[PDB]
Amino acid sequence: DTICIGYHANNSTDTVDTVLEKNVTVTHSVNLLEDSHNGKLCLLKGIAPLQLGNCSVAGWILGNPECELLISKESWSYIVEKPNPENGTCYPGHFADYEELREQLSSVSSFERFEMFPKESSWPNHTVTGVSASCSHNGKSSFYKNLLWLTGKNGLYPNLSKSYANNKEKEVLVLWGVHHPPNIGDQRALYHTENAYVSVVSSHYSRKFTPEIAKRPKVRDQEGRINYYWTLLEPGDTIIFEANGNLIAPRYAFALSRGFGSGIINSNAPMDECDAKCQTPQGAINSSLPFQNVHPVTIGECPKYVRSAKLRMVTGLRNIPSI
Amino acid sequence: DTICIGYHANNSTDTVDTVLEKNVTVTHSVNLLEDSHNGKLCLLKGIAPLQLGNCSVAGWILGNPECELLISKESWSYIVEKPNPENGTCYPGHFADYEELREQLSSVSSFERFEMFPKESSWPNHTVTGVSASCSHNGKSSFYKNLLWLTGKNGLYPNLSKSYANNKEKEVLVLWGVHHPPNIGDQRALYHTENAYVSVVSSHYSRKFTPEIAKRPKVRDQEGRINYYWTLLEPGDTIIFEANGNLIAPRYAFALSRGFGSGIINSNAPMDECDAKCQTPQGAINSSLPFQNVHPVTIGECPKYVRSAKLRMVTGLRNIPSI
Amino acid sequence: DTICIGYHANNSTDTVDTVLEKNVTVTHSVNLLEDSHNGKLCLLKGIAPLQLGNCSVAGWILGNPECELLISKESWSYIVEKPNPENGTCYPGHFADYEELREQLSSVSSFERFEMFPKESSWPNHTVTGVSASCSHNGKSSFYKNLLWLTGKNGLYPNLSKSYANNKEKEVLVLWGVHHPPNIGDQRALYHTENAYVSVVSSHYSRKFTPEIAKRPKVRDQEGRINYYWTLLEPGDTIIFEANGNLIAPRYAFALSRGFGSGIINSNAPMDECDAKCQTPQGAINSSLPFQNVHPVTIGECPKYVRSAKLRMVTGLRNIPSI
Amino acid sequence: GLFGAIAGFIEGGWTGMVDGWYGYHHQNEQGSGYAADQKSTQNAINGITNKVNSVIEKMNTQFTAVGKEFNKLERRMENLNKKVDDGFIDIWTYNAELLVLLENERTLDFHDSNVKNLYEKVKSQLKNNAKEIGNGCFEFYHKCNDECMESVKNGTYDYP
Amino acid sequence: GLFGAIAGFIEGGWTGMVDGWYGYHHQNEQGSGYAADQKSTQNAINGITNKVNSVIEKMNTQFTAVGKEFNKLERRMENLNKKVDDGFIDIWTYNAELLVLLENERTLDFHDSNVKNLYEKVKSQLKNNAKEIGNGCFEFYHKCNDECMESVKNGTYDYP
Amino acid sequence: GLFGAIAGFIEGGWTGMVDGWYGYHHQNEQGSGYAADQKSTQNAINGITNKVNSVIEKMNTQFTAVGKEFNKLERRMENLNKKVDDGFIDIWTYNAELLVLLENERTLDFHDSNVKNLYEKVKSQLKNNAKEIGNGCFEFYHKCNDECMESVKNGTYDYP
Repeated sequence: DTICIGYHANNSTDTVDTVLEKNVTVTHSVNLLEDSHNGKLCLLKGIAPLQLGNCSVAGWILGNPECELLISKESWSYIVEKPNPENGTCYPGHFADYEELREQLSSVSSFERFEMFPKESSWPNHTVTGVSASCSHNGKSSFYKNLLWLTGKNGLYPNLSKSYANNKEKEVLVLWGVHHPPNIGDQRALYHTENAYVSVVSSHYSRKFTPEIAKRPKVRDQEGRINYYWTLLEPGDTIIFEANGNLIAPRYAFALSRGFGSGIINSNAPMDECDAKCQTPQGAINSSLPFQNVHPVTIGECPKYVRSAKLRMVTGLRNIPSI
Repeated sequence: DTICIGYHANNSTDTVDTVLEKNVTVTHSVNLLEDSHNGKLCLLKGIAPLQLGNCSVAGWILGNPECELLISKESWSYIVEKPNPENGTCYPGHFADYEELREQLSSVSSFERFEMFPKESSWPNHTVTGVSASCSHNGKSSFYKNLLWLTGKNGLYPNLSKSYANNKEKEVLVLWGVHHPPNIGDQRALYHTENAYVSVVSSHYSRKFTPEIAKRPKVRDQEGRINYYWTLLEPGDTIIFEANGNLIAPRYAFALSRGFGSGIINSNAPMDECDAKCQTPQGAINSSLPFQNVHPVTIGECPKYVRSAKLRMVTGLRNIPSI
Repeated sequence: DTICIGYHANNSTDTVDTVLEKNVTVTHSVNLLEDSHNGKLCLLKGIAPLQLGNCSVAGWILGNPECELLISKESWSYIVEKPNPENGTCYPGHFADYEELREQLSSVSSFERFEMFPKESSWPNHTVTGVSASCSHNGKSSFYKNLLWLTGKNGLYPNLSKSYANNKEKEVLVLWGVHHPPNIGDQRALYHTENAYVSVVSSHYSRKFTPEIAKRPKVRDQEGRINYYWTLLEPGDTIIFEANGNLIAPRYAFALSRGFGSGIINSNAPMDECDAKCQTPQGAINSSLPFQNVHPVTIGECPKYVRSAKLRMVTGLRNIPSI
Repeated sequence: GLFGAIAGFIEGGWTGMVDGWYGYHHQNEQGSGYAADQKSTQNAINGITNKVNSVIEKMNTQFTAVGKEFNKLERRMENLNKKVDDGFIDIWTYNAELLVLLENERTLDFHDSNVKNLYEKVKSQLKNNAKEIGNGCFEFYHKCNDECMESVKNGTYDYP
Repeated sequence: GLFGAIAGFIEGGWTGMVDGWYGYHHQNEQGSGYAADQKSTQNAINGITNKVNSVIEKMNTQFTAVGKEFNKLERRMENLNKKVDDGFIDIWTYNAELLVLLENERTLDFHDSNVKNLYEKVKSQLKNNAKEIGNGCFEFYHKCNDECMESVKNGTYDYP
Repeated sequence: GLFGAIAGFIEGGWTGMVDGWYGYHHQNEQGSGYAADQKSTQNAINGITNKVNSVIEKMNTQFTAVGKEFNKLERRMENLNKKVDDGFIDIWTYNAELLVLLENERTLDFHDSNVKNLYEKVKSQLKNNAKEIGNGCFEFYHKCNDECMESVKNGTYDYP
């Protein structure tokens, strides 16, 4: 024969933490903490990631025909790679500012390639074929796609120079390599010179990188090496060459505008046309809940990685139901 | 007979938000973020900045034709430079690692101008004027003032060795440039021989420079490049210079003393006398409030910048007159 | 027959500050901030640290014969030193990248001194005998404990090369010097072949280094000077040497294993066997309290640095005695 | 809790109503159920969304690059990157940790007063024509039915 | 909102109030004169001003230059710097953004207490001299003038 | 406090407790003093120690050293490194000082309410059986012996 006042008790068993008392039942609670992710690689905000293959960023722009796959595409938010990659440095050696180019081949807006110095109709009086068993394509031993090799011509190596003049209205990235053979006989019989010089010219940039010979080690087939280098040119700038030989000349040079510099993920997850705002080296992530936990390394505008065990926020009150 | 107790309720319209309630109508409030800069920009911790105007940090140190204005001001807390004036590298050429030197000259205590090596009668068997460049002020074309050009004299160009002791107890920066001619017959027209021999050596710092020579892009009637370089002399350390040619030798030097860093500011804002606790391109800041709304870049004791909008607290009450 | 109920008021005259009021006298306060450094050096991460004495890096890896201290050393988690070094480098010279290796010698599992090229008949066609007055260990003169002096032999300096294969599985510390002679005649007195090149090659990239003939300033006996260079050899590679003169090889190589980068502590405090979880260039710390104010620079898994007076947190009620 | 209400004097809750969050039980003649509530619910829920959502909808971001990939030469900068990453990770972990558990104390004490409102919403008009005990349920001398037991909801009653 | 009083029990506050935020009027004989308890008013503001200046002044820094200037090779550590600046921007945005909402809600529920204490402070003293009608209003069976209010205005009473 | 009982309803600070500061009790007449429930004071081992522990051990860090070392041509990176350091110092200092300022008000209040209910417990039974005295004092007319303080602490009493 009474009137009471009371509160809600639910069918829900959810433990939460408070600064006062931890781990108690509540009628409503929101998980806040993010412990969940996609498990597949997605496209970040309108634009896709670079579907690479088995080469590398190095393999992509050095142009080993073992990834003749990469040529056509235009734009990507971030590149992909595996830990597996075989083909990058086709003819063994180091790549100049490698990992700096990885910070300037990430953020990609538009790509258009032009054969800057062709095999046919660019260098007369100098042999335009170049073959090494370190750089092979299924039985054949043909060179890269976007760089070409010079040796001497008819027992000789006549004088030369190449002065390109950019006008494409947007910036262009250029690629080349210097030669270092082990054997003196290998050096002498190839470039027919004793002290040869290399001139690389720009309004700011210039390095007189010299070949030098010794007893460099074996990465199968080649005891010698070829080392690759680069520089940038904006509209109205001039890259000038003056060589004697010993040089893998700039051939196909990549044109790109760009402004910012994003990132490059390397993983294994399959490409899906999923529109995701953020990506981990394991999958893709939301942007709803302000903080997440899968990996410290992420790409985009993301919920921030936390070490938390349980950030289950309470949206209800205590539970003593039944009857 | 009754007695009732109630609260305050003024003629406020000024609202604030809370966690559980937004747009709550409030009585007494305080704005904890600072959005307003005085438009101007003055002195920092009492210590006055470095005014230049249309001049740059290149010609101020190097001695540009236009940079005659600045002679005898004591010091600075940070540098005042305009973003646009284009007056930078006069005779074309890459200034050294310089963005670093912008940093170390951005906060400097003791600064008095002295002449390093007099251009007249300080070099036996050597060269004077040589002034020609497209570098001009007031009708006539003049060479630098802080640098000294040594061309050819009559018959030869002798090889040499010279240095500058550091007997000061404050540190000395030395600039030196190296000329790269377009015309291949321009070297012998001034400097004579076929090759370099430009050598610089401190008690640690060591580099051997070479004029790598080819034809260059044409600007204001001077094609080639001059590469200006710098080093800061710690006590005892004496920079040695050896030239068979092409070294543009130091003429004026600076004695400083600096450990901590600062910055430059790229805004067009006016100079006016006052104090300040901080600084933005937009205007000047006061360290008052815990945060500031204006600009992500600052100098000194700033409140921590925020890109937020509303950050005002409530001192008063949730108010209604009930009238 | 009364009912008067209340709350605690013990002996504590302790105080605390809050948002709504200050100077709040409490019943039982607890500090949240570690202010306590044991003013003593410790063992860190279970493992002891290294020893040097006066010597700073250079007086270890090069083995300056002034600290006989260091003969047999096992493994360190981090490095101790002294900010007093009067003897650390024998023959004056610049140490290329002398901070980068200081970052790589911090956390290391193993190190071994081993004759890379055995002093016995590794160099025919070369005269050792090389010592200097700049580093004499009491009485008659000496040179480093870890390197040699490949001075020119009899009346020649012949062409040669000498290799070191990737022997000891894990990493090895490969260094090498470059001899920069004082007089043009002192150059010929030893290294014969003039203007001659010096190069050292590993798998890729051969560093081109040139001898500057320098008559440079005097500080510490025989001031021709020499240039120290270094690298780290992995597995899957080799190192090669070549010289027409002006070359210092080492006599000791250093087998290592590392991945994580710690840092340097410059502290004079005596060394003890403590097993503390946080180490500062002030003393050791009890790493419990989440924020620390001992010293900004912290080596070890440490609390976070703060400029706070204290962080006295409340566990109890308000203390209002008068029995 | 902080009020002798939730957990306290009101002991346990009810497996009752579907809609509202608070309310009242009765026994007089007909009904013996729980009449939800809107003013206490549709404003306590209203605030909670404003709350929770504000913890969700405020901290924004622009396009950021996290990865760098350093090398065995530039190792000094590897620890610079590393030192930055788990600088923020530490803060974000520790903050989002502390704000939750500290804000779970709000949401719980939010109901702890919000319910106490309704227990003190019964006393504040009708006074002692009802026996005042601990449980949070009061009897009534003049017994009122589904019309005026519904007049408890808003607080419309005859006399003290 | 919470403690019943502000914007809940007492419907609106008074624009007649000048000398403070809280206090008493008087439905008495003689005349009218808007009064406020200066103590609780001068107490609340002290907390408020500690609160305000505690937010501000506890914040300090040291000379920080935030301009960096990197060239066309420094593109990696140019946007590594971005990770620094943006991190710190986003941090301070979020942290402060929650600091306000939270302590602004704490402000009012501290006020709602300051009026409430005063209510039960009066409801303590007189005991059963008076009846209770919801507004802070105390209708009594006792007859009272000045010096009786003035007794209540400074925690004193002849008999309860 | 935030609910105003410690120096709000009870303007004192007596010599009781020693540890366990919240547990109920009533007083009755057995003599003097108060006691815990041994549960609401485990809420002291929770409430307090895990407020502390959360603020303490929830903070975990990684292995690093802010120490870097830079040559003469590295004043750009040094500025950057020591900028990052300065940042995090500022950030933590502010946030720590805040929490120590905030939570301590909260916990100087946390004691305020849970010790208050001891009063609301007796009122829920004794009501008018005990005459009111402003010290936090009740005075019951009837006579009980030294066996009553272990009666309503449990909750059960005879004639409300």
